Amino acid sequence: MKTFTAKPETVKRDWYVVDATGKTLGRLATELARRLRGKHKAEYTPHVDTGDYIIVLNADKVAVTGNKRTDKVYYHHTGHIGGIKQATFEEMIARRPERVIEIAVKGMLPKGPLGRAMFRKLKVYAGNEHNHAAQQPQVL
Amino acid sequence: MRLNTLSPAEGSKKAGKRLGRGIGSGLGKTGGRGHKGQKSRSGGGVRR
Amino acid sequence: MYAVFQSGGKQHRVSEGQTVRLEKLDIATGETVEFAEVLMIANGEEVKIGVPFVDGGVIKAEVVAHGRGEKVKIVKFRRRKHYRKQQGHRQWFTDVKITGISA
Amino acid sequence: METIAKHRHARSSAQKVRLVADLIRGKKVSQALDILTYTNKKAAVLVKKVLESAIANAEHNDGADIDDLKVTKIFVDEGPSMKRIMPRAKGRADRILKRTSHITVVVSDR
Amino acid sequence: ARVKRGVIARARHKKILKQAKGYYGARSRVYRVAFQAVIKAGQYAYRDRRQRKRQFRQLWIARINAAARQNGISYSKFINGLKKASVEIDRKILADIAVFDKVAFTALVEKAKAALA
Amino acid sequence: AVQQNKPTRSKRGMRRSHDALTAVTSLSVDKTSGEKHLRHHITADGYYRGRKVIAK
RNA sequence: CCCGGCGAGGGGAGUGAAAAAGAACCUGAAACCGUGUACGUACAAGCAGUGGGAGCACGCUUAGGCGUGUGACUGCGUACC
RNA sequence: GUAACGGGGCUAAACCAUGCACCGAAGCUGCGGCAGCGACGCUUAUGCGUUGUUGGGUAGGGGAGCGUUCUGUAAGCCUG
Ligand SMILES: [Mg+2]
Ligand SMILES: [Mg+2]
Ligand SMILES: [Mg+2]
Ligand SMILES: [Mg+2]
Ligand SMILES: [Mg+2]
Ligand SMILES: [Mg+2]
Ligand SMILES: [Mg+2]
Ligand SMILES: [Mg+2]
Ligand SMILES: [Mg+2]
Ligand SMILES: [Mg+2]
Repeated sequence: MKTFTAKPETVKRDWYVVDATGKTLGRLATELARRLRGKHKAEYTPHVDTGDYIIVLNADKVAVTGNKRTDKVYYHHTGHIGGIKQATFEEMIARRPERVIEIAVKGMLPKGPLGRAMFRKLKVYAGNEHNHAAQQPQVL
Repeated sequence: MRLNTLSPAEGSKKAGKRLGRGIGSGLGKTGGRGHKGQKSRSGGGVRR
Repeated sequence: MYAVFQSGGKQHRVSEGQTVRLEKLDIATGETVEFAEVLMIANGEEVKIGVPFVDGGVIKAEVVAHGRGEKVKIVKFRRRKHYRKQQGHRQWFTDVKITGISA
Repeated sequence: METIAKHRHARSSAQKVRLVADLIRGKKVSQALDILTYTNKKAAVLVKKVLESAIANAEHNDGADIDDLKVTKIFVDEGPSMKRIMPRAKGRADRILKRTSHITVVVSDR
Repeated sequence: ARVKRGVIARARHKKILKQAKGYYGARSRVYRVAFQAVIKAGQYAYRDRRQRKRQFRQLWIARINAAARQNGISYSKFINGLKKASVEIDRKILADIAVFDKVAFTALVEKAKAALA
Repeated sequence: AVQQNKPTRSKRGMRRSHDALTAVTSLSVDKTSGEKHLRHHITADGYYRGRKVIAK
């Protein structure tokens, strides 16, 4: 015979504390996404599990685009019709800034089971070095 | 004489060889390969 | 001393191991027989020494061996897409064993 | 074939009897007879009976006592049901299936 | 003069019920649905396998652009240098293999890396 | 009105997922051969605490 | 002979080359219905497979990422006439 | 029901111009195999060794074949 690619079950748990405590938004998302799938790939493969744990600090801070700070909605639509259809802008994101970024970093995933249970390897957090308990022990 | 393990011995008298051109054809009826039925989209023929 | 050798579509990861290939119709027999081989395979592994893709080694770069070099596999498959029907078929594939010595 | 007690037929379909035998299989036997005798529903037809046979056989032509026997396995297969016909409104007529099944129980345990 | 196609008949679809390769219910239980059980299977197959290259090249290519990024690189640059490089011809599929030996393959990057005459 | 296509077996069983069983094997006897339900003994030979009209 | 309602049906015993011939009785296929075991399966979406492929169970194959069963996750993908 | 970029997202991941690099098809090359047409060596009814070319296909035409029942070769051959 010949031979595969080796990505059995792997094991590269991590602690990468991607602060991104500043102006790094938008494009910044790609790295959190790519580093979730395994871009450098010490052995990985787009198909195996393991999001390679990451920790985005602050998050509650992003210059955003050039004006999508006051002008861009998200649009969710609940479910119970009554044509409610929820809409919220960004500057309107004061109750839970953590939500965003996590929202953005999503969709850029394989979409489905693998990429679904791969998102949690982010940890929201909106307030710099706080409750780092998510993995207080080891980091980078 | 040793039995079997010959391969054979000799062939029957009768052995009517290769004409085949003589015959062949025989013609397979239409009504075989998956989608047959063939003919026009009117099957013009039954009407003669 | 690890695989490098090419032919067919290049594929060498085995040292004292064996690897099937095309047919080597030029000559295969039972025992090996004058099997060419080259470091010139763009194989940058070799032994500790790097050995850039295709370094030197003109005349005697390395060699190999030869296993059974027979058998005719299976992967017949079938096929008459919606387009009415026709086809069916079945296809095998002849290969050659070959093991490999002195990388 | 330690005992093997089949009833065959019974006149009670299959799925009807199956439900009465399920939570009443392996081990027990002393319990089974209890389980069955207190579970109201005709399903218990010839089930309590076949066990009586499945235990009688294992008695008359075998060792075993009361402390033994566990009813190793049980199951019910569908059988030659009668096919009658019902009138129904209008000229219509519909076929009625009588339904039947073969009990069969084995207590090859000990 | 006689037919009673029966022993032949049963045999006939049995070949397809044999290759029923445990599908789902009627799919491997019937006869008529067993036939069409081949569209994505048998029908797609003869051609589906040869269509595979992408899945693996997209993989190796990935592995490569992945590793090579040790110095940052650019998958576009790598093969480029390694092309006008030495007699480098066989640089493919070795991707996942390169994963089995950075020390051995990180070196290949050096040769290619010398893009400038 | 009617089913538009045949319910699979994975469906009929998955529909019968409530076969239910009783026989809590609760207190049967307090003074007989193991008989009596969780309340009255063997009528005309049962009793709660003591022989009710008829016993053996 | 035995359980059973002097039932049904059945278990043994016997005849038989056979009862894997018991009278529904030669051979007994398929559809459909179970009992047992193995693997999978209760944050996962669509013609239900095919291509990659982890794990688990068997044989371990009596040495090698091997044959059978099953297939988490993944690229594709709207039956036939 | 976001819903007039596929999505995320982008102030350049948009637009103009230049350049190079890679990816990218069942296209092309490479390796083995098959069948029809011609070539060229062997070699002859010839079949072969290499070889240039061709092989999506409905209606429809042409050409090869597989299997069944029944008849002769069968009082043969296989068979408790
Ligand atoms: Mg997708
Ligand atoms: Mg038809
Ligand atoms: Mg017309
Ligand atoms: Mg028509
Ligand atoms: Mg290609
Ligand atoms: Mg019979
Ligand atoms: Mg689950
Ligand atoms: Mg496969
Ligand atoms: Mg054609
Ligand atoms: Mg045609």
